[PDB]
Amino acid sequence: QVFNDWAYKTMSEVLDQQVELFNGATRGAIILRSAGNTGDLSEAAFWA
Amino acid sequence: DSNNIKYVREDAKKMHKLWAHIRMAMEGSRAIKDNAKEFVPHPDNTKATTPEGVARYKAYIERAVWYGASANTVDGMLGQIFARDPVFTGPEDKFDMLINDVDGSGLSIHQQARDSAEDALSLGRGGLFVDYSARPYIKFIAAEDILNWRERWVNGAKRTTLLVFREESDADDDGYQIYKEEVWRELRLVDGTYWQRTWRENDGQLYVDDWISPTKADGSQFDEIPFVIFGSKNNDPTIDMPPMRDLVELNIAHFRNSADYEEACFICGQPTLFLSGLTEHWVKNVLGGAVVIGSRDAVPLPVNAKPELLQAEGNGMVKEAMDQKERQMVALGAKLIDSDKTQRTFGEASMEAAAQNSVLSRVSKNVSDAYTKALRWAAMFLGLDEKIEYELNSDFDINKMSPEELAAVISAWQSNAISFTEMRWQIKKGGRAYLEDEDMRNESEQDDPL
Amino acid sequence: DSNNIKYVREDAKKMHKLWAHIRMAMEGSRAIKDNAKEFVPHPDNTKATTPEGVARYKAYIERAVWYGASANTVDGMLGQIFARDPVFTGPEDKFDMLINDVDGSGLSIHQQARDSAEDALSLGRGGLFVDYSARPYIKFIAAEDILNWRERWVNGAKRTTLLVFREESDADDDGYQIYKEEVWRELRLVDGTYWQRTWRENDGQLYVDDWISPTKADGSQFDEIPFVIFGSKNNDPTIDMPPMRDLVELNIAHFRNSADYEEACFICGQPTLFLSGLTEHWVKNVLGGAVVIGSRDAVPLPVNAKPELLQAEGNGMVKEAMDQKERQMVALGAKLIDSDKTQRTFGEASMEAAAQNSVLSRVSKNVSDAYTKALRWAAMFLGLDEKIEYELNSDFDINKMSPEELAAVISAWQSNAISFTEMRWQIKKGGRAYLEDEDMRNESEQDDPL
Amino acid sequence: KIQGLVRPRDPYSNADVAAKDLRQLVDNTIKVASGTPPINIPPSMLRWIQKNP
Repeated sequence: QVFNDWAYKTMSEVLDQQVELFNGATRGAIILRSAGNTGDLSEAAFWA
Repeated sequence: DSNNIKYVREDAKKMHKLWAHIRMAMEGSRAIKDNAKEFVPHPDNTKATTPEGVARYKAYIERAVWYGASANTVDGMLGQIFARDPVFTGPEDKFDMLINDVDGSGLSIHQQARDSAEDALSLGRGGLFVDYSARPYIKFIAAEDILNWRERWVNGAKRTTLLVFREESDADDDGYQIYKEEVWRELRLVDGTYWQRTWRENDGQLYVDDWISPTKADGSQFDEIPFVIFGSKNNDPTIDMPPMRDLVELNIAHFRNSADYEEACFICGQPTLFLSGLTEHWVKNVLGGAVVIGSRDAVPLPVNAKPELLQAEGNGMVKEAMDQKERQMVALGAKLIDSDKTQRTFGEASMEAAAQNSVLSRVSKNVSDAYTKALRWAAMFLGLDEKIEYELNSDFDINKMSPEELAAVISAWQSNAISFTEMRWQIKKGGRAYLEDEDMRNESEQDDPL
Repeated sequence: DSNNIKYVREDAKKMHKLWAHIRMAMEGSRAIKDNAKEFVPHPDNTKATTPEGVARYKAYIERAVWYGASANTVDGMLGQIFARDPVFTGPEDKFDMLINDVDGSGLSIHQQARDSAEDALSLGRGGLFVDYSARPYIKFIAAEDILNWRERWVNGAKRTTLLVFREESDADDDGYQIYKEEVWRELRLVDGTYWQRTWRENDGQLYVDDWISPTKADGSQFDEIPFVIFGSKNNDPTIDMPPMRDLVELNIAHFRNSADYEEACFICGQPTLFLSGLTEHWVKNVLGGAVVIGSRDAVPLPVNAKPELLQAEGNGMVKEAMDQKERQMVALGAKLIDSDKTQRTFGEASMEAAAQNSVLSRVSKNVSDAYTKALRWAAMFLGLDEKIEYELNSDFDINKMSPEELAAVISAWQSNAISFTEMRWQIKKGGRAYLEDEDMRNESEQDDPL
Repeated sequence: KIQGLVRPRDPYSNADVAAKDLRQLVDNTIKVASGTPPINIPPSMLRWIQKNP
């Protein structure tokens, strides 16, 4: 779908920090689920 | 989220502009001229800002000529594919209802298949929907009326889960409804079960109907949505590029070159005297602001005067470009024009026949497959046999069979290598028979006249 | 631009302009020369303002030449379709009252079919109506007479619930005063039933009759409206595209180029002397305001005089434009000219026949299906057999059948491959017999005449 | 429409009658142009709440 794919010369420096720290890489400590929600908040109530 | 029923996929929205271009090329010339600002660039936009500029632009466009090769190409493709009638395999009297009125409108299945083939040839997309009412119906969905689809793998199986299409109708009421009533049908697949519901609007409101899971004649509901998106490439929801993009843009280029050529012909096409070496003294003295030019009248000129009839000569570079684009149009392989001057040798063309008929064969196979799937789903509604087929006329370049061809077909039938039905299909394909095979059978079992 | 946004785009109000243009193109040079303005824009509006400008415009137009290729095109197209006569399947002694006079006017069914095919070829829309009066009548309704229709999907089926068409008749009072009384027929489909009523406007007021339900011979009313709309595209209520739009554009452009060319020919086609380097004193001395140009007498000229017969030179760019538009008209595929210069190898014409006969076959199939529906509905009205077919000629470029073809068809009928009626149809189609098959049998029971 | 299209005549007399012309009338259909004020539809506001542009 991309008009031009990235070639060998187009080795743009991707990043300098490891950023694969989600779920299994972090044993589920930092999760990166996907769920759209409205507003500027999403609060839930549980019994104290 | 938030139940955005009127949503359209981004790729389809991107392809909508090209779909509109192809459809407008199919329309004719009035659609192109009514939308000429997006095809023919203005010779100078500084004038286009001014009102005399837009008047000049309208004069420029109105004198142009739309060659209209794309529409003739599509007509030729449909004539080649849909010669005689598609053959139906399996019991007929049980499926006669589907053949006669495919969607309850009285429109036969052959005509709906023809429309499907035309829409899959021009803009390369369409849809066949099977709905249960008692009787099942096969619908045709325009390529612009498919709005949303999804491809989620369940157990690693390519499945169409979501599918939303727009259904158009005029509500049966008493008052004259100048408005179009728009109906959105939502088809969903949950845990291998087919569900559907209908969205209807009124006064800006949106109504949602309860989920209904249609069931087969025996039951068991479904595991897949009864909807196929046929196209030029393959019967998948993924967008297939229209086969007529290059031909349509070639027509657009020829149209703009024709606009320029017509402007040149209107301006400089007429001969002009262009008197040189002339002084106004002579003009006012003897010419008197009028020249009589017929063979009955001779006009005098002073010393060192030379009349020079000047008009643009033919075979210009704009004409060469126009003819080049016409030749390119022919080259792209469209059955677009018949050139009486150019000649072609028989036998040599039989090698490129398979090359030219590539898109025709692809569309024929795709439409036949889609109609087979639709008929199988309709049989599931009615609990009839599944092993039935609907095959379009895959043999192209049709023409009358010569006596030698007929004799060969008959001799093949005398040997046990051609079925009697296959012989009849071939004979009808050659335009030598019109009665049904069973009809002629009953008519010929009786003793010969002698 | 977003077609998902609501828009209403189906009514004859959309198409009157091009339908009228098609009609005046079919009429011939009288209408086109008469309504010159919309086809030939004025050379300059500033001139057009002046009365001498409008006089110049009439001088420019009256000199033009209308080629009229579209009329010859539809003529050839209809001729190819209606060669020999359509074949009627089913009982004849019962249906003779419909074959002999389809609308109760002495007009046979074949001639009304020819008119319907001509309408479908020209502007791509027509209609058929069947209404029990006693005897049922198959009427022909023109494209302009069909006024309104709506489509509402009922129980998953697309149904044409309403259809209204104008019914034109001539009022015969006690005198011969030419009037024209109009009747409107509303055909309504409520809750799966057929209903109709008539609107009458006598002296401006709209009288309305009461609803009636035409019921079949056995009863049971109907389940569909006895009205079918046919066109080049398909048998759908939606507007079908006229098959001769681009051709009419080409003819109009050729007409305007012909106007320009003929004005040029009238003005600068005559050679002119263009006497140069001449003095009025010498003129009044010897020439005396008169020149004798015949070969019997000479004319003396002063020093440095160069007589120059000047006229527009042939093969001009307007000439080329007219030639290119003629070749474009023949290129699109229309049988509009028969040029004697062009040669074609036999067999490749058969290769391109399938594409060249696209619209012809489409119209043939559409009219055949429409008349099949009409005859079936008349059978329902009369309570007669239902398995009746009426198809036009499906094999084009027809010619006399060769002796080898004669032997082939006779040998095939001697085998169990072609029915006797099929062989007689084929041989009549080849211009080798004229009597009906049954009369042939009645002559052929007895022995050889010897 | 010609007003004096029908005139009395006297077969026994012999008098000149004035000739008549043919006038034409021109109708008209004016073109009216409408529009729409620019309407802000930024996608950010429609994305902050779960909605689509």
